[PDB]
Amino acid sequence: RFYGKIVIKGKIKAVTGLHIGSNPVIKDPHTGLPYIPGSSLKGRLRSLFEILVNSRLGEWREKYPSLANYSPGSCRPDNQENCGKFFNRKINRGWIHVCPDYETALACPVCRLFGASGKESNFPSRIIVRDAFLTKEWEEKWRAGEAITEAKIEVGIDRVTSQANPRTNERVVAGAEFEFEIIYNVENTTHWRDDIKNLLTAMALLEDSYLGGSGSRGYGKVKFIFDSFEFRPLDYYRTGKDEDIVSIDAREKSVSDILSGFDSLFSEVEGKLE
Amino acid sequence: PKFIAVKLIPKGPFRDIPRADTLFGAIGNAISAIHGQSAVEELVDAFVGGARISSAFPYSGDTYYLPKPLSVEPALEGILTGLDEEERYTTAKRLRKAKYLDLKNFELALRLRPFTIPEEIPYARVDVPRVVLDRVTQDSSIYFWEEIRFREKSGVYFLYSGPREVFDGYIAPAMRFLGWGAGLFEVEFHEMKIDAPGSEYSVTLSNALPTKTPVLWRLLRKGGWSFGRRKPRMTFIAEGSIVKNDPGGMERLELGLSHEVYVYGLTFPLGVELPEG
Amino acid sequence: MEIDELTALGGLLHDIGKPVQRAGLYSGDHSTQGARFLRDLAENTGRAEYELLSLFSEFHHKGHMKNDELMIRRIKELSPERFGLTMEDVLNALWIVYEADNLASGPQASRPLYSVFNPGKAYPWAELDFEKELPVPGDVFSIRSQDYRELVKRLWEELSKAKLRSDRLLPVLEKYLTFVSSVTSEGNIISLYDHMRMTSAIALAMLRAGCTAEDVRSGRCRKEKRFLLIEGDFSGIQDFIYRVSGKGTLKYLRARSAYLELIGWDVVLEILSRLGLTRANVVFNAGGHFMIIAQNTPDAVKELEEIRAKAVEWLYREFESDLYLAIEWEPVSGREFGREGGKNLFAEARKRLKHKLTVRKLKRFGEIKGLFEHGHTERLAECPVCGRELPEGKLEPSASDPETKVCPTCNRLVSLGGNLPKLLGFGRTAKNDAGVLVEGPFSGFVPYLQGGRPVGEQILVKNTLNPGEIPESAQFVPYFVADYFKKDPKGGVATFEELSMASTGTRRLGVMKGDVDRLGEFFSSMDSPSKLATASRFMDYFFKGYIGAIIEGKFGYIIGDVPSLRDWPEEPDIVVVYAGGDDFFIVGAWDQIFELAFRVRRAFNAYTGGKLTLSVGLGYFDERTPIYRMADVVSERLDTAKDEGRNRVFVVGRSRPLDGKHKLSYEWNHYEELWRTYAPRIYAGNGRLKGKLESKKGLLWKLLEIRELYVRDPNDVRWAYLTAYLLGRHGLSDLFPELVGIDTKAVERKEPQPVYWVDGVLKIVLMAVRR
Ligand SMILES: Nc1ncnc2c1ncn2[C@@H]1O[C@H](COP(=O)(O)OP(=O)(O)OP(=O)(O)O)[C@@H](O)[C@H]1O
Repeated sequence: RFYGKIVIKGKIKAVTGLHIGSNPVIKDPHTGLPYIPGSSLKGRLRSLFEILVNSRLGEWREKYPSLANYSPGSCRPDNQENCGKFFNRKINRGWIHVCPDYETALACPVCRLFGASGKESNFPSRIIVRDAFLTKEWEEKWRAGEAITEAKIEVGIDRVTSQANPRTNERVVAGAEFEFEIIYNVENTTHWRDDIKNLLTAMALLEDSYLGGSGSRGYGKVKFIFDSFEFRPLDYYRTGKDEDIVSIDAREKSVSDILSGFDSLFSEVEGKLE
Repeated sequence: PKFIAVKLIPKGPFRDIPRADTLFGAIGNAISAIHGQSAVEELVDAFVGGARISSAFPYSGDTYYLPKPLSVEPALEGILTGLDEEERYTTAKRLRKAKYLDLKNFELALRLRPFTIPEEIPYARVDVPRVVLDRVTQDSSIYFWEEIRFREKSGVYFLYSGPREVFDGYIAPAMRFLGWGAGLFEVEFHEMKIDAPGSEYSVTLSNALPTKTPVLWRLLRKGGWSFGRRKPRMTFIAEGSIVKNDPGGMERLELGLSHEVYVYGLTFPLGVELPEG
Repeated sequence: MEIDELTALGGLLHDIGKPVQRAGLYSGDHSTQGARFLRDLAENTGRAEYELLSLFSEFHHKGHMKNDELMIRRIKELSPERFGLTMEDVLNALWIVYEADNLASGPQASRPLYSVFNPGKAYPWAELDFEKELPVPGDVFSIRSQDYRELVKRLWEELSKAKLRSDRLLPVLEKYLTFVSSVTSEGNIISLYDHMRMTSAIALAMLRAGCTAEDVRSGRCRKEKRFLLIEGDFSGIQDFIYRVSGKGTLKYLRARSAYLELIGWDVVLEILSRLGLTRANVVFNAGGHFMIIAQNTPDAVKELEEIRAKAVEWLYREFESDLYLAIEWEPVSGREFGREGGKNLFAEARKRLKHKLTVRKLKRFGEIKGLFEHGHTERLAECPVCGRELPEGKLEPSASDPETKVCPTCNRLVSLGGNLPKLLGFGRTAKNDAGVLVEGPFSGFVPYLQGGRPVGEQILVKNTLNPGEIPESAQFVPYFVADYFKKDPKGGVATFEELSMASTGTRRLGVMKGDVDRLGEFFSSMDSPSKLATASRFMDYFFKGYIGAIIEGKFGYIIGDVPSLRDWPEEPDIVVVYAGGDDFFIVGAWDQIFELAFRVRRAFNAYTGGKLTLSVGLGYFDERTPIYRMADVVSERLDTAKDEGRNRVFVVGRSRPLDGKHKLSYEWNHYEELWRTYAPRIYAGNGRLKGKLESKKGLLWKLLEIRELYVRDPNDVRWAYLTAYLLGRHGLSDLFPELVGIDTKAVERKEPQPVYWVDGVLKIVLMAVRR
């Protein structure tokens, strides 16, 4: 079935800039602008969430029942796939979490919200992280110059000669809204509440950890100011003149949006529910 | 022929230009999502059996680009006699980099007239070196997986030569259903006109699976996993060649799933008068 | 010796008297001196067929065809029934070779050969030894007759031990008579060897036509359409050598590049041996394009249709639709081989055949009875290495980590690459013999290594003309390949990770892809088979034999000051992937790829005398970048430098505005001027910056940040100001006098500003001294 496509639309302010690299330079597609690639947003948004359930696997264990045969760890000591520690998927050097079957990944709370592949599994990610693309304040700011990037130089200071060395970084300018969006499929309506609560949990792991490259020394510190929770149930596509949910927008802090107004926002979408 | 167009305003990168059959796959999954399980292309069999999809280029402005009438490649030197005797090399601009043309250089790129090639092509086939990360530690693993990237005001479109009842019943709801990030999609309908002379032999405007009738045609090979098990190679005519000895090359049933996937390739005409052959 | 073994030699030695005549051995014409040179050679090798070839030397300074009743007297005095011939069966072939010499084209002795590209300049006499100093067209010098005498003596040395068949007389005369002038006249750009080749070709075609002296003496053979121009194009070469994923290494790429030329030579040799024609009936075979002058019977068309259907079906079954062969023939007349009535009948016939070839290459794979059919088979999976991409489970994992299943073609090809340094040649045998490594459309190949002795009646020997240690049963077929590659510590082919470690600067891989410019128009201007043969063979010898000379460090006396990123070493880090026909594609370390581009361009500017040019795209990638992206980048870059001025290099992908005034490419006289201007001021040798910019090495990085303002808008004027704001802060007042003041000279004629062009000189230094 399909009763889906929730649109979280918003703006992400990089309070100290970003360094989604590619001198290391930011991703610059066709106009010279930078942009958050939606790959990096989904990727960091799953690393934080996967390490959250790595800590919390032994205690949920009844909710999300397929996340019980793991017993936390990485399978880098015993160099094999399918080892029950938490996560195998040896790509070239790394070890990420992907459930190796569809029947399991209908229940793993990380894996059923960003998908599964490998051999004979093929789970779709249930989410579409649109690349964020520099909302129209900073586009018109860019047209008169304003230097949308910022070359920032660090050094490797020694302690026996106290020498140094240029390691330039060229990060995005601190303070820039990016027109952030999230599209989410709402298959399996009984999963949905905990699912978007989990996505908001992973987004709330951001604003307190690093996006974008050489973090933990600056360079991250992003802020989602997301305006419009929407809905596109089954009548926005066969029609679309009217009849879709538009939620409250202005000052929705994500550490307060997560439940202190969410069930006041959930129950309107319970009004359609079909 | 007053066939309408569907302009797809992107918001970012695509994986590839959708190759005139992958839309009919995507239309199939769209009407598989909406309308239950039996209003899907089994029900739309006799409705695409008189109406075609036939994808084409981006536009870069509003200039709706169109691929090539491939019946100018034989007698290109018969076209460009008006130029000076250094016309060869403009033929190499109109043979080797012959990719896409403006409409005004397409109503007369056929019908044996001296067209002019454009150069404002909205391609950035860039080499985006994506993801490298392990959940605990380093990962080196630069795996490329390049994608296409557009201009500032551009976007793909495609055509529709069919009755508008069938358009607004299946495809036009589906063209707003489509809107990892590369599915960036805003739909804006339109109409269009093409001069299109007498219909002896003329263009297909799609990727094409013909009924055994070869006339001056680039060959293609299109894979496609299409719900898991790898689809076969399914040799195709490329975008815009000339098979008009009464086409109607039917869609091909496949195997691998519970319900069959069946691949597009049925074409719709235009107007060309080709020199000889 | 039958009539064809007589005729193909008599068309090959009908002008053998001209190197003897200008060397001073006897008196008379070039006819009697050649027969007098030959008439002692029959008493040397014992075979009395050389005395019979003296009759084919006995044609010119004519009026002997009024003396024809005395010509039967001179024939009967040699008894041609000693080899199974009659009088008229020799006389007919004599008149055939007389007619054929008039179908090769429409004074002072020492006049040299004029070069085919610039008809003014000329070569000294040299030898086709690619491990030596190689000719360049210089000013018009009289060829010293003692060098002709040394040529005659070495011909006497190398004609006795050579066999009396065409397969040995072809490379022996090609080694010595290549650069000798055929006709000593001004503007004669026709080689002696190519005139001999086309004469033997047209003579064997007219012998297999059925025309005799009853038809030659009437002058009817020029009007009767008794010939066939058979051209064949390999369409899809770029999608065959290069569509290779990241698992494919450089050994496998060079193996595919050899494999394509092997398939081409198999089709050419099958058309040669199924018609009855020697290697003289091939005008050129290069770049997958070949042209054959053949006879015109109702059955030869049937043989060609059988060959075409066979080769196209083998290509479609083996490599699904990624390598098509278009073999189209046009029945031409003898009138269409010359310049008659002012117009160019040969170029018009070739243009008609090329139009038929383009019509064919549109209808690609037009002869497959089940091409467009349904009902595809089961259990199909593409291999990761090739894009052959439709076997069944036949594909076999080997020659690597044996868990990745792999097609048998690329199973054989890495094994070919493991023998590729020590390979001496191939042997064209039947497809089901011992040691058959690769197949073809008709014939398998046995890799002739450094000790073996294979035979399949044809031996494809690489890069040489001396056959040496191969038996006297097989047909010795030479073929040239630009072969140079950096050997590893073992001796094998270095990979990309083995090559880019020798990069003076950043670790990046340099990839170069070129083309000769406006060459298709250059071959619609030659109005003889002789001129086409010379103008194709001299072009192909550059991109198949000269490349290994320029990479090895030779030709320094005319190359001179190219952009020198470093010292040019003894063994470069340069691996030639595929150089042939016109184009050339070379990977390696980028610091030597860069120098190789300008070395190739300036040596080619010397080699054609400036009448031709070459476009070159360049690219720098990571060592782990897939080769198909590594070729699709430089193909787009070569096409962009092709479109925007036709004679231009693409050094590095730069940012530009969108107005049509800023061109991405570079003229060579622009870029070499710029590297003569801005590089020795700011860059020292061997990866170290200049002593003024020492310890202030972040200065040149700031100029690109300056130049980005000019990139974002051309009309503003901030760039020339902030350049002086940078250069004043470090004292370097003089290093950029062009960048500080906006030049009115460029804005007069709507040319871009002088800060647009300097960054292509900056970044290549910035990649050179990065760490
Ligand atoms: N060594 C060669 N000998 C004979 N013919 C050649 C050779 N190299 C290339 N050709 C011919 O050149 C043709 C294609 O060359 P190419 O397209 O580069 O010509 P061009 O005039 O340079 O065109 P462009 O400038 O568009 O590249 C082929 O048909 C091929 O037959």
